Amino acid sequence: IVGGYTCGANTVPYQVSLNSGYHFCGGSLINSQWVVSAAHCYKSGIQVRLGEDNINVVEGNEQFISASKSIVHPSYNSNTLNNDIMLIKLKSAASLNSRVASISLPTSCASAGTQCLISGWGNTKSSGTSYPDVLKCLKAPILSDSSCKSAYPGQITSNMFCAGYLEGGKDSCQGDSGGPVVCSGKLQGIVSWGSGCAQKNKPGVYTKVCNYVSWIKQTIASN
Ligand SMILES: NCCc1c[nH]c2ccc(Cl)cc12
Ligand SMILES: [Ca+2]
Repeated sequence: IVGGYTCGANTVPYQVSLNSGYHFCGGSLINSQWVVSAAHCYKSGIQVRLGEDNINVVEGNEQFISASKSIVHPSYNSNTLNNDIMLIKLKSAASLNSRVASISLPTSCASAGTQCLISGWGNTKSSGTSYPDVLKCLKAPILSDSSCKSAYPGQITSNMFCAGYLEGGKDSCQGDSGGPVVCSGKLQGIVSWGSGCAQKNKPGVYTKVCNYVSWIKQTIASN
């Protein structure tokens, strides 16, 4: 997260870290057994880390649970990033509490102008590289579809939205991939892609979660 703020320990209780020997992506806990992340975060050997603040120090609220299965969206295209969503099932149910809690799925899509919270452990520099150990947060609005398409000609599908600031300086970044965009208490986006981070006229692009609720619910119901 570039241009954000330190969230505070366990203030984003649905935020997970995906770990394969090291943090490599964020995700969002949507019930005691399931995490939503980006399909571009797919790999085998995932351990889901819940209750994290400092990802390099055991602080006392963590739950580390190995994934039993990952399900990439059936229409994910890794070249265009269309349908950049994946579900991860935990081998055992998380113990839900005030610091480890699921986030609600949307019942309707959010509109341009809605204020959202984007979070993660990704790079904090728009130029250069510095990775925080504690969770970072950014409040950012959803941008109009027309401004999103104008920013990224030929690249924005109906399964994507832009959020952030056309002036630059505030964005998600490398290592935030797969993490949440939460608006009015609902998971509306997943950190997906962009041109660099925090660059002028190049806002972050996010998977439009509201298009996937039926797929998420039916997949969970049978897996
Ligand atoms: N808004 C952040 C979009 C994003 C996701 N993964 C990334 C990896 C590298 C860079 Cl430069 C950007 C990204
Ligand atoms: Ca920790």
